[PDB]
Amino acid sequence: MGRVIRAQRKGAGSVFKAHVKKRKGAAKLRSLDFAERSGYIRGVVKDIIHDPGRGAPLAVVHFRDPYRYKIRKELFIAPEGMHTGQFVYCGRKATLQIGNVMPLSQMPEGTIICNLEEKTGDRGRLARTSGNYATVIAHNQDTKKTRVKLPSGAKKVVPSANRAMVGIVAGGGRIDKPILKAGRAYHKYKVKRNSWPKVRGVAMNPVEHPHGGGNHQHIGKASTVKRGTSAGRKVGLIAARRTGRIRGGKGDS
RNA sequence: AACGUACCUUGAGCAUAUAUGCUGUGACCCGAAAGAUGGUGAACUAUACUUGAUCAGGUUGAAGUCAGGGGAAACCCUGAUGGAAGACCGAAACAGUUCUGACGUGCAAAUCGAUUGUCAGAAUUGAGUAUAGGGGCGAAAGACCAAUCGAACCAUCUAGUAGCUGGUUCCUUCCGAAGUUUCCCUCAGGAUAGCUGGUGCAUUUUAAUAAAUAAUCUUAUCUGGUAAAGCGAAU
RNA sequence: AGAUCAAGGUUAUGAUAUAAAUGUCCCAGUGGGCCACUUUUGGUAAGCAGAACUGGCGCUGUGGGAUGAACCAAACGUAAU
RNA sequence: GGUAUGCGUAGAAGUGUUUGGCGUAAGCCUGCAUGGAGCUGCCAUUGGUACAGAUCUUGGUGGAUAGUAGCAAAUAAUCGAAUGAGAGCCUUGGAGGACUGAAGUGGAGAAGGGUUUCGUGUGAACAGUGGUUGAUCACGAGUUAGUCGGUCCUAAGUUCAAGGCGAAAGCGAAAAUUUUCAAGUAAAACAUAAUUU
RNA sequence: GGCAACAGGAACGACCAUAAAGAAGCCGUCGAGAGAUAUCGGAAGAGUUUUCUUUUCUGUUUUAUAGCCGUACUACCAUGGAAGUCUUUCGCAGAGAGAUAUGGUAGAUGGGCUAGAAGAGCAUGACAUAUACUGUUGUGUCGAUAUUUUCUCCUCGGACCUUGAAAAUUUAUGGUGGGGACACGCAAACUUCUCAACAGGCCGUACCAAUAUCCGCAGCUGGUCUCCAAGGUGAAGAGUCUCUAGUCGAUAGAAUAAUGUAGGUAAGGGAAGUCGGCAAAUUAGAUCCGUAACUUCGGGAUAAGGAUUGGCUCUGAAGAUUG
RNA sequence: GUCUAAUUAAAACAAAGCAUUGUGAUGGCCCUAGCGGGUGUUGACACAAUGUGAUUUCUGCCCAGUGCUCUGAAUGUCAAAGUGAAGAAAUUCAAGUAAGCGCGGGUCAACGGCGGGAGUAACUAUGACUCUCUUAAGGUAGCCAAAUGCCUCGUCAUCUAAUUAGUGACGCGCAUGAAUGGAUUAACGAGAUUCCUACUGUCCCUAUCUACUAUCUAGCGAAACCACAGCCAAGGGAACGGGCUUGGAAUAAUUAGCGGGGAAAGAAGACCCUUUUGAGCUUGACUCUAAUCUGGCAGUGUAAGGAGACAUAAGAGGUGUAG
RNA sequence: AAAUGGAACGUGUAUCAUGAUGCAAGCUUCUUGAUCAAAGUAUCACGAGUACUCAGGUAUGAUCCAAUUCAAGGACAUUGCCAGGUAGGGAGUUUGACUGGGGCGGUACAUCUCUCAAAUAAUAACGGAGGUGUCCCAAGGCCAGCUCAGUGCGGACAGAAACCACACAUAGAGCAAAAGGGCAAAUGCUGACUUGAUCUCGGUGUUCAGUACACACAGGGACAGCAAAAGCUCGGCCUAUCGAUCCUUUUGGUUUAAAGAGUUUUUAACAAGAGGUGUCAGAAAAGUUACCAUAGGGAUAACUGGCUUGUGGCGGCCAAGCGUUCAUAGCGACGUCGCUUUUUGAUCCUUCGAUGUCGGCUCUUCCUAUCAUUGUGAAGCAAAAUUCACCAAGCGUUGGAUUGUUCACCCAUGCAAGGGAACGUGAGCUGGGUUUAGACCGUCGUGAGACAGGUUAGUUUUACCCUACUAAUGACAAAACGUUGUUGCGACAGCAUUCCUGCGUAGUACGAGAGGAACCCGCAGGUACGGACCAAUGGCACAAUACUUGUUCGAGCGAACAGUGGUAUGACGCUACGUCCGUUGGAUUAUGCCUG
Repeated sequence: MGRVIRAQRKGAGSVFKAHVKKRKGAAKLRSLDFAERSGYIRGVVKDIIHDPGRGAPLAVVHFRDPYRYKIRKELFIAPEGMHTGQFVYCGRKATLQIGNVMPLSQMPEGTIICNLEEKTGDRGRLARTSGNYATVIAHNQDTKKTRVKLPSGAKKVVPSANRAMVGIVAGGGRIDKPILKAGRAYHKYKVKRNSWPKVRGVAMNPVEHPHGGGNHQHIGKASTVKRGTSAGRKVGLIAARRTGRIRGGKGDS
């Protein structure tokens, strides 16, 4: 027979969750209440708290409720320059200053942002990670449209009433310091996921991979897998338009 | 009137008892690698997680800092002070290399004794909890999953099948072979005729108180190109 | 060619018949063989293979070449000569 | 099932046998010696019917040896007194030699053991040698809590209300949808108020 | 009450509200302390004696919970206005966002005397009592010196794409209301004060805790979680050796054959031996130099290549308190 | 640093690094019998899937074959439903006709590839060259008898008293080579491959001594194994006896040793052919298979515009001799 | 699921000549506090108690108006079936056989001839030579005429050249194809004319079980075709030129069945063929396992023995010649014929319910086809040197560089280095290769994966049994006799010493000389083993004793303990590296001579 290939085991938890005991409380953007649609609000940052499992720094902040009596604590992603004791603002009437949070219809093109929301209400699921920057380069007053450039480079269209946090987001650049040994990039995957310190194909014994095994060690069967074969055959490099060296430019239009 | 018939041409079957086979299930006997449906265990071990815990003393001096000294500036220059790194030699912790040394019906279903490696981290680990049999897990050997691992482990459908091996039990009397042709995904087996044995049954002036046969020579009659020849015939 | 009368020696080569004559069970087995003489391919060849015609060995003891399944005598109820 | 007015505690079945005999042979008949309650012959039938064998199953038992193999790692035991039927021990207590060396062969804790801990008494197996003491038996006792601790809290995670699907069992399941699926709160009419997923 | 930091015997929570604690990983650290020990001296009694030794020994203790003194030690308060910069550690840390100072505040974990302390009890020995659950006498006195052969509070810094759990229970504060609340007093106070009665259920407890109680079919050199942890030499928790505790438990008295089992030396030459320099030998500690090529300029570095190293008798140096 | 736990610890693995590849959430990778889960307390400096391998230094040419996607211009294929025509009807064809494969490009840090022939230089030898053949393009920069050169004990110096080796260099290289990665590489190894330095019973060649055994004695006391079984030659045989025919021969019971013989015993051949035997495994092998892609109906709504005057209210055309 | 959307005032802007029109609009941003729990207002309760203690309500504060909780997607996802494609991810499978073992070749798997075949027939192997899966409307059917292979003489252009003529033409040709056979007014050339290459019924021939297919053959009946007739014709002149069910499918009577009865279409059936099974009596069918697990096999190999010897080591013979001459000193070509078993294949006879299979080490042994030593003889043998050849197994046949080796090839000793045996030998080792499990490389296969090609890494096991053998002791009995001495004899079996060296012999003999008798012998010595002893010397240690570290013994003796502390000397022994030793009789091969 054979096995589930090392692709296919990843959905059974017990050596494949994320080790999230020390992660720090489900960071999202603020919700749409009445006030951020109508006016604005003032909140205050009290400490900057680290997120083992990120690279990024968080942002701990609280607010006084327009409806209840208590304080209500939330967790942003860190805009750049965020000193503690900064006075944040969240509103359509809230004027642009880093790092406030304001909807797209009240800032022009040319600004950069972070923590972009696509669907107005779902509080910020776009382009927040370390060392990138949510951008908008297009306004359109016909049916309230604003095109944006994600850090992919592929520029796509979002609605305009959604919210985002103005400015670049803290953390970059943690690709340009080589981790340099097999003890730090143990701990780089101590608490992010549990991948392997990953093990190649061509010396898996060829019943428990596609590729490996043979008299030499060689991929042997060719290495461009289909559109949709039989999850999980797809170990390789899935549906590759190009392959190989790029002797040139690759940015999109 | 031609030809096929398992046909009638004055009927013979059934009812069981017996014996030998051929055939179908346990099919003479025990025997296999495996296929299945269900439950099963992480109490070594792969392995993350949780929470605990421990791992002696020693050499090498990293940035940072410290004045002395030179020079136009940039600042170069010994002296220290400082204790960082997956850094080194080493001990209980662990590992298991070469001796292919000590017992190889042990001390043992893997250990003892000399030797060797790491030893402040990819470290070492007690408990809790996940992961499941064609899958778990694997710093990848098809290792490991309870002395089992190229698929466990435990009861069944399971007396599962075998052209393949082992055994196939009392005495005398009578008779006494095969190893061949064909056919077959056969060439180690089966059917098939062959030989044999049994069962009587019909009958000879060749069977019952020859002028009729069937087998070896003769007599007669056809039948073949092998020796022996034959090149002063063919080929 | 057929039926039916007429004539017809002693039946027509030798030597026998331990008896001849047939229908079932398709009856249990067995479908691997071996050797010598001549006759004989394959090979230089062999205790090899490959055969036609017999006899034997397997089935078989036996007296004889000490010995030896086949060689040569003879094919094995119990007994004396 | 029929049968022989069948033998049988005045010895029936098998067991031995240097008593005697019949068959070609398998097998009986017979004498003696155990033995203690049931047995065979003719003729009809018949069942799981006679064994040298199956690397046969089970239970005794050989030679080698029934005394060979070997009980050789951890420095190494010793005279005298007891007592004892009897002592190289262990069983003591008297000396006094050397080990274990405080990352012990030392004192107490965990898992697992389950009566071993203790006195008293002892015969045989038990202690790969003995045995007067033993982790063996015999026979007795022996574990006390408000403070040590389980108990409460919650961790990774068991998926463990009925929204759901499956023929049902049940689900290698971040069950976040499930009138109120609120704990409620000394409370006020007129779902006690903003509150609790 | 205090200029304050905060102080005091107690003096307004019923809810709502923040804010902490409850809440730590791991590394090296100067400060103190605990006990473990070690030398010095009084004591008390034991050790040995040919010979000598004012000598080698045991033993001197005081628990929790309390009250009072109550500094190590960082951070605060008042003052004050520092450059000729200054203060401070093993470090770098510090300063007109107030440094040195002058005094104070609070944490004392720490100690030290007194409560605990019947010569408490205990212990070291005295004497006397057939002796017995007896009797009674005496002692408990001081300094010092060091250590991670260990724990502790405190202090700062260190690696780090490694940032180091939750929650039961809990304090104080904030808070609108509301309830106390007369001055000739009677008081009262879930009062967070003093103090008296009153119960606190459930079960687990003996022992081994591994060369004889576990699992290894067994009393089997085998794998088993941690805890205490001494004299000497010395780098040291090494390794050799004894005190302290405990063991002789591995079948025995005998006997000098091979071969084997392990620990060895062997005159010459020294790899020829054998698959091969593999078992095995030299080297090994520390100080003093002396260091080659190749380097990514961090090495190679203990390179190699050397010298030196007892015992005994001495001078020279490195400190603290009172100057 | 990691693994074969019980014969493989290394040249396999593991990195760090480097170029790629899908995904902007209706998502990609994926468990799923089905409902909902993992990735994800998340979001291109994150996730998923890879080939390699520090770095120092360069990534040689090729899109034919298959793998591969395509903003892909496509009559040549092409399934049901649905729509047409015949037919009394089951049925017969028609018009159709989407995705695939073919068809058109893009790509090798995707698998993998990367030739011979003659001639030719005032000696010879050569081949700077010249011609021709043919391919998707012709092994490029470097290396080498490499761990990879049949011929092999290559050809040449050196190490050596004398070296099939180890170093060097030489290239027609059976079958060297650029991330299936090429060529140099400084620091460490239970890594292999050789010559010195030290060296020693490794040996020339054995010499001896201590530790417990055997051995011998007192207790204790088994196991595999065994046709009965043991004196060899020659001959026969089933062909290298222990008995068989002739010989040689042959005097008990037994200890200490040793392994030449018992074709000694292990384990029902691990190699090997064989079963009309089965398990692993692979795609250019037979048939299917979950996932996936795709067309229709189903569930499934209300209006608009246009593309279809279809059925349909309603209008209008006629010239051959003659008349 | 908090403020959904319009409308109204609420201020400002612009235009309209104070309005309408549209808009901004209604409110917290300069600064780590913080706000909840109704005040205000209004009118009622407008009170109760009784000015007096104390009373609520609504709405405003805090705008109306309509409901869907909010966006975003919409008749598309999702989901139900069916519609085809991709789909080794995953499941079940098979992957023949024949064969001097297997592959890998091979068709010799059905099928045809010539032999192989021993004169009936029959018949063998992967024996020999081949052949076939076609081809032909004429190459068929049959009457008619007319005879070719060649070769002679010929004939403008005319040879190997054409075409006509004439003779000889026994078939030397033709006949579709291989090979045989037949074949002469045919079975050929040419010509005529036609479809018998037809329908039909059953038997018969060779394949053999006297089956089936197939192919031939003779009929009976028909319908014809040529020829005047008789006749000839049911395909190639005869030995090849080919197939069974299931169906698909025609052609068919103008045929029955559809089970209640019609009619009509469909299928269904019978009968002749064809589509098809070349592995030819008929499965639809690719790989490999160095991870592989089983039934077994000597019916079948690798290893060990065994007969055989193409191979090779191995001699004989006759002499063509060489050897200055001289064939035969030594040689011996061309050809002639013979033994061994070291290999090298052969073969498959034994062991597959296991014979531990390659080297070196240690170690006994035997063997002649003799290297050199003893005794000769030969020569182109002067001598020295060396060659030949007979007899001869007695001691001897080595120390090293690479390799894993036998050989190979070195270096050196040697006055000098020969071959061979039970594959001698793994319960004696070693494990370096080789022939498991790790792992890389080059190519070949698309790959898991092979590679008589290279790397490196890997458990090598039990004896106490019985003979065999070294050493150990020994009994009743037996016997020309006892229990027990001591002292003897040898039948008997083993048998071990060895070869060099120098000096003489002497520069002698000899030789022209050069060179040179290491001649006979005597003397001295030396190698290896062999047997022993220890005085001296080397080793090892009376672990007795002296210097000595660490710790306890209070201090002073010790060697107290560190499983032998380390060191140095060290007597008894035991030992080699040292020592002392190892020999004489009698037959008689090879041979010379003796006499005859």
